Amino acid sequence: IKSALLVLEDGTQFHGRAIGATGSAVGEVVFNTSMTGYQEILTDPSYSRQIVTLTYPHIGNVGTNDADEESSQVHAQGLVIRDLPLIASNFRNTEDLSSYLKRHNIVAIADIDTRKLTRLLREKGAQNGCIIAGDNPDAALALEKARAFPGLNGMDLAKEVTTAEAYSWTQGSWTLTGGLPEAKKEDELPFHVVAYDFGAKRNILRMLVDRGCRLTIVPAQTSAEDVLKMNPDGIFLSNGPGDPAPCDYAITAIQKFLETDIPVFGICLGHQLLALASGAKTVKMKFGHHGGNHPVKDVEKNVVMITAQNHGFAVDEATLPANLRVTHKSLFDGTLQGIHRTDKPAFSFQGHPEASPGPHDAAPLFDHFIELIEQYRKT
Amino acid sequence: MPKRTDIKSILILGAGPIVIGQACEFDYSGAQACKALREEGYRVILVNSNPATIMTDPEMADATYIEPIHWEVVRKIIEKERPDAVLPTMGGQTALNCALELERQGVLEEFGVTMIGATADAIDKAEDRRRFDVAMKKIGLETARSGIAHTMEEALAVAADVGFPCIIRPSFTMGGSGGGIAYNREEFEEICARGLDLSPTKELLIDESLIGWKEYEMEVVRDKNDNCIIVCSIENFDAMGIHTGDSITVAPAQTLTDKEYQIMRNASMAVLREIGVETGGSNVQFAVNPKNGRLIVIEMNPRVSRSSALASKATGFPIAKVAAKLAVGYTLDELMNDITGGRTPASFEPSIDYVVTKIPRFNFEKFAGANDRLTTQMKSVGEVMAIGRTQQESLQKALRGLEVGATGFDPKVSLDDPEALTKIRRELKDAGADRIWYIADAFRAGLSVDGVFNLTNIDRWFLVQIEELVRLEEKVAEVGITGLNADFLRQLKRKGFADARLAKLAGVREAEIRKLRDQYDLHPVYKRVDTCAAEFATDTAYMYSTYEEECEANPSTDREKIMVLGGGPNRIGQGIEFDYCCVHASLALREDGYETIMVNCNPETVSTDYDTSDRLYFEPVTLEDVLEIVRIEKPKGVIVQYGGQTPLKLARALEAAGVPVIGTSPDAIDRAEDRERFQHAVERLKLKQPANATVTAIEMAVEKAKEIGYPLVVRPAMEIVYDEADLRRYFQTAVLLDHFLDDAVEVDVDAICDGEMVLIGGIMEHIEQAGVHSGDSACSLPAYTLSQEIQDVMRQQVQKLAFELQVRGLMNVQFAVKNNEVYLIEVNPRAARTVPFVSKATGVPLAKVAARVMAGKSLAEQGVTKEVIPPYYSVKEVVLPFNKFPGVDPLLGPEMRSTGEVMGVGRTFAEAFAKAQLGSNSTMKKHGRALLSVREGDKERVVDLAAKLLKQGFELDATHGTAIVLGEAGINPRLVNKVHEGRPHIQDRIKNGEYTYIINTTSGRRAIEDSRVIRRSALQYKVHYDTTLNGGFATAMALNADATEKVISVQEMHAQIK
Ligand SMILES: Nc1ncnc2c1ncn2[C@@H]1O[C@H](COP(=O)(O)OP(=O)(O)O)[C@@H](O)[C@H]1O
Ligand SMILES: Nc1ncnc2c1ncn2[C@@H]1O[C@H](COP(=O)(O)OP(=O)(O)O)[C@@H](O)[C@H]1O
Ligand SMILES: CC[N+](CC)(CC)CC
Ligand SMILES: NCCC[C@H](N)C(=O)O
Ligand SMILES: [Cl-]
Ligand SMILES: [Cl-]
Ligand SMILES: [Cl-]
Ligand SMILES: [Cl-]
Ligand SMILES: [Cl-]
Ligand SMILES: [Cl-]
Ligand SMILES: [Cl-]
Ligand SMILES: [Cl-]
Ligand SMILES: [K+]
Ligand SMILES: [K+]
Ligand SMILES: [K+]
Ligand SMILES: [K+]
Ligand SMILES: [K+]
Ligand SMILES: [K+]
Ligand SMILES: [K+]
Ligand SMILES: [K+]
Ligand SMILES: [Mn+2]
Ligand SMILES: [Mn+2]
Ligand SMILES: [Mn+2]
Repeated sequence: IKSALLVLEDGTQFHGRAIGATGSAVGEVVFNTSMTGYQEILTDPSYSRQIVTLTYPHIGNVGTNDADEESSQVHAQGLVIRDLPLIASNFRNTEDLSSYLKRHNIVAIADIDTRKLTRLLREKGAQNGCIIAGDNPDAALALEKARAFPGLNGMDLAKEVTTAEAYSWTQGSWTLTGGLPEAKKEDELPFHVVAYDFGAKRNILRMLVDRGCRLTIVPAQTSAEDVLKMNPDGIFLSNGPGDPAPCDYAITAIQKFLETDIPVFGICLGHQLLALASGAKTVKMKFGHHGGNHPVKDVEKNVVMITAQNHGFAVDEATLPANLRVTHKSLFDGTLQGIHRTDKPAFSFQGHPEASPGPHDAAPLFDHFIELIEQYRKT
Repeated sequence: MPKRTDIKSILILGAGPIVIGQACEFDYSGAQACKALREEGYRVILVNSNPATIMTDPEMADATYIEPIHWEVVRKIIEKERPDAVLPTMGGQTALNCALELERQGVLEEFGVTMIGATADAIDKAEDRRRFDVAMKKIGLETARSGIAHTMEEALAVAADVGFPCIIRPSFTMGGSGGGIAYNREEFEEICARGLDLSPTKELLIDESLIGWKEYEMEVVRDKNDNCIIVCSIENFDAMGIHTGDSITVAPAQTLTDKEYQIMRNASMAVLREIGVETGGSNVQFAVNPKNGRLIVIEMNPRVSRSSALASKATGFPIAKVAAKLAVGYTLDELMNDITGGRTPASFEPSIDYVVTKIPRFNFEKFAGANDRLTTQMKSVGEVMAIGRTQQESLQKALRGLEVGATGFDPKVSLDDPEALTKIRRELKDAGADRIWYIADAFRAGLSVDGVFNLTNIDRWFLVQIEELVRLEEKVAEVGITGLNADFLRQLKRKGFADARLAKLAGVREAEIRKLRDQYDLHPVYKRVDTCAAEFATDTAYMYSTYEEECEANPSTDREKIMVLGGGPNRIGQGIEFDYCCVHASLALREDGYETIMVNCNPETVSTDYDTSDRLYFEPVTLEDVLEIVRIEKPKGVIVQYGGQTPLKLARALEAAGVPVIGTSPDAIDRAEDRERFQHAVERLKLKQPANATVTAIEMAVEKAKEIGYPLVVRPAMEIVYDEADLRRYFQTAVLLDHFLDDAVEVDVDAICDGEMVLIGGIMEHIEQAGVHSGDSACSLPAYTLSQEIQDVMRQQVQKLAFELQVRGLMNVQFAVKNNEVYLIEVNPRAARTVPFVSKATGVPLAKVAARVMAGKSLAEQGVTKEVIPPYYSVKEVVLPFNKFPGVDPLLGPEMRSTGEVMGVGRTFAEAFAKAQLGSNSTMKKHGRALLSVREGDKERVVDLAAKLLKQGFELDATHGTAIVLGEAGINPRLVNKVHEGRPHIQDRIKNGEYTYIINTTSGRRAIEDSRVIRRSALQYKVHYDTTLNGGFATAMALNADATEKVISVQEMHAQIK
């Protein structure tokens, strides 16, 4: 018997079993509807300071493997699941889930009523919680740390997960046959994109390369002036944890870029940054969107896409500046999903066109981005 | 776009009688589509020869045709209703096949009927094996190495290309009909011949083996805007090589990584796009090599299916409802999601926070000489489904809900059996229906996970789970009841162990375990199905039990509640008929204002459609599970009389536990079911009953037999012995002893008793005599030979019995008429399977009436007091599964083997019969050569039958004894050699297409066994044959009729009643 306890800000306790590191973990608690893709989710930087609960009972059926990691580490603050399977059974598995968590030093609990949890969060909205795994997990304590949690509202986490120094990315996407391919040679990639690392998913980068982009990853705080110097064929605003709002450096920069004719594309946090930079306002959603079955309509084409979502903040549609035209909306709640600059080659998507995990439905968003580039180069 | 407007009327092609591989799932789907289109304000016309369907209920559509599902007949329906469009994707292969014939026959053109949902081309593209294969390659999806055949020669050549074992798959068939696995040449020829003949397009696809790879399915829905969604993914437990329908399957998929799942998901959508399914759903099948993720496309079903039904139950997403709406121009984004209170659109992919398990139900015991090994051709007669928070819980719940007397992993072999491992080994290596239990026994016997894997190819992911359950059971057995502390017991419950299973291991009564849970306050919670993993609330109460924290039941304190217990998975003898009743009980009572609670776990049925009731508990129909619901619902009354044997068997126990059982009491039920109890009441009532004995010893029987008199009906399976020598004979191979009433008419009577009066629902005269199971006999309503004089006697006898036994609601009585004498065969104090047919025939919804009676409203009070005798004849005919089990002698007897039934409506008996026979898929012709080969006791009457066929233009053939009798009558048949006689013999003649009709009657175990060849050949070669003289006469009669001449709707039928 290796106990684990999870306590929410409201005093709601969930007693289960420890399946990862011994320790405590505090963060915002969220729920994720993805029936597959747990590993990629765990390694999503946007999960920084967030305790992840998965709705699908059995988590770990396929074990883990390096190709399925979206970053260099496990961003989730903690993991809450209903059942940890006896075994991992998949040809791609290199390490069982528990071993994996232990290895990444993650506090995780299993065997709790995840459904009860989920409905709580949906009903009463996001809550901060704490997980304690050890011989005797002190509830009172757990309540203390959860309650003590600052909160993700107004929390800039992009700066925390961003690369120290810039770097170059030339690697493409995985194949069943080929696995993760060798990185390409520079002369091999047509365009050169500058990507702000706000806690970037490897899949976004790989998918950009896939379309013939050579990348230069840059720290979040990099200055427009510095970027411009690079003579970028386009600029990219990655996804990332926390509140976009407090990221003044990024906003300021973006505005600078928006004075030029260079193509700009934002994904998730980058979407929010773009919006803010344009004069819009962001809000923190009740419980947000975390799942991979989220319908999003392309208002222009009147076509729906099932997408991969991971966001706790949104862009308020009703505050949109006239230079911002709505391109996509959620079919689940009507929330804002995409925007394009009426006047500039700048657009973004709230969801994850790169998926990983998730439907490949929104991939074409990238395509547009290339178009703009190809056309910016024609000039 | 919104709904189509260039359409007003829609004809929906129904599935026909229930058969192995094409079952209840089509009533559910068909009903959903009627409902959907009807809600959309279309005029709906439907055809379905299966009267036991909710979709044929008069109030569900506008023009309902219970007519044979033949293109000529449908043509007459189209000619007469002039539908604008036809939807052919809600009725099995029957509907697909018919839609295309109609097209081929140019009928569609002729009347300007537009095919919707799916086009003829799409359908063919998926149904034509060659075409499908071409399309896959065209979209870069891999398919097994294969080849097309249209002849045995070509087939032999493909086999030669792929080698054995090989997989044979007919074009235009499903449920593995006409297919199989050829391990050798011999087998190869058999299967292939069979499938070529059976293929509507006389085409086979022969593939190399992928046996053992993983098997997956995906349910897809695509709209005209090109929106596409995965409604559900399914991972088969049983690997490739065992048909999906005969496999244990779960949702969602479990062992694919997200990367693999996306590829599969992309493939699925690509397949629909290529085939051209633009406005509805489809089931896409695949094979995955566990070793490397290698993906192969197996097939695609351009329609609703047993999997889409399963998927609908599993996720809460009503596929068929949505599809019907798509068929009419609606787009997914336009429709709302039912269960999330319409709060969200149908354009999304469901997410579930639980595990769904489906386990097929077999009936091999009913087919002695059949090959009981599982293969690519379905052999299952039904299925159960379970929902659990975990796989173990889910699986165990399904096992206990299976209705096979399992409480979970009950042992099959003894621990102390020296040959046990060998037996296990065999069952594992060559899966039969019992495999699941042998797996558990394997673990108890010392076999490892890897060892079991190697034999079975079932993914270790599942296997480890069963092993863990075994180890847990071993603990229980060691610690015994003493060791069942609250902590441990809870752990056990969470893994889905039934109280009964635990009881057996602890050597206590199941009630003890249950008391123990009461003590510890260890009760399950109820979660709701919502399609979105609780991301959105729901206003629907579709729930399942689980041992968790939070309860989602929220019972009302408000209403008086009525609970309706389902029968679980369908099996032979316990079909859709019972579910029909259950549904009616619910619609009526609900309509009456009660809060109706349905308890059932059959994924195929309308009973488990959340629309059917106020509250749906998708649970095993067991005392344990029902007690838990009552516990929390505190219903006013519970109906146990409508779900067949399943709930019937729980009646006593439920009452004992304080359950408020309504309608005929459990004691009352027992008086009828108990031979002894029953013998006394008969005696009590001064009623006629065949002489009977109760023999314990062989020699006791032979004496008692002398008393009773031969022939004899030996009920312990049933047998009919004819002489002393026969008695021993049986006894060897082998107790009630009953005189068998030879040359007797069998009759069924359905009635309702409210304690005040008795309402006669219907008097049905069977065609086949007593001795041929009522369930396998065709019948007429009204009788077609029975004197009024005699029927009245039976009516009076039914009233006498209704009152005596205290019937409260439905009943059914079976009599035998011999020499103007009424003999009582049996009484069934509940809803019988004839109920739906009688309701249809008479226009009286007996299940609804009996339900109201059970609930308090008298017959007088409802204004249903007089027996209805319709102006037309209604004939019911059955469909037998013999074609699925060729080793089986296709002969009728005292034991029921049929799967379904149809109904024929005619101005005369001959016309009704004609329609019934045709509806039953009979290959009868109105010309040709007939073969007569009858027993002694029939030689007399055969003359008149031989003449009748003569008048018709038939030529006759006959075996020795028959020819002799006919000769003496002045009828000179063409002699034919019995097989031992010489040549040619019947076999040869039948095999060479000589006959268009066969009448063969036999009496005596020995005589039967000897004549086996005739029947088996008649079936294999598709010749219509009768095994009863009564049957032949009926056939004779029908020839004078034309089943396509006229068609009438149920609405019309019912308006004709005065
Ligand atoms: N190449 C193969 N090797 C082994 N089993 C196969 C192969 N192809 C198909 N099967 C098996 O046969 C079953 C029936 O084939 P399917 O194409 O689905 O026909 P149907 O339309 O009659 O259901 C599959 O569910 C699977 O178990
Ligand atoms: N004594 C008998 N004489 C003739 N036929 C009988 C006799 N007893 C039963 N049968 C035949 O056997 C069938 C099944 O017997 P029944 O008592 O009704 O059992 P079940 O429980 O299967 O309905 C009847 O439908 C009938 O054809
Ligand atoms: C599957 C049902 N049939 C094939 C379409 C055979 C019973 C109808 C004739
Ligand atoms: N109602 C039973 C089916 C009849 C079949 N043709 C037989 O006589 O065997
Ligand atoms: Cl909990
Ligand atoms: Cl806010
Ligand atoms: Cl078929
Ligand atoms: Cl291969
Ligand atoms: Cl391979
Ligand atoms: Cl067989
Ligand atoms: Cl004919
Ligand atoms: Cl005889
Ligand atoms: K727990
Ligand atoms: K038309
Ligand atoms: K097909
Ligand atoms: K191939
Ligand atoms: K299978
Ligand atoms: K299937
Ligand atoms: K009969
Ligand atoms: K009976
Ligand atoms: Mn098929
Ligand atoms: Mn199939
Ligand atoms: Mn009976």
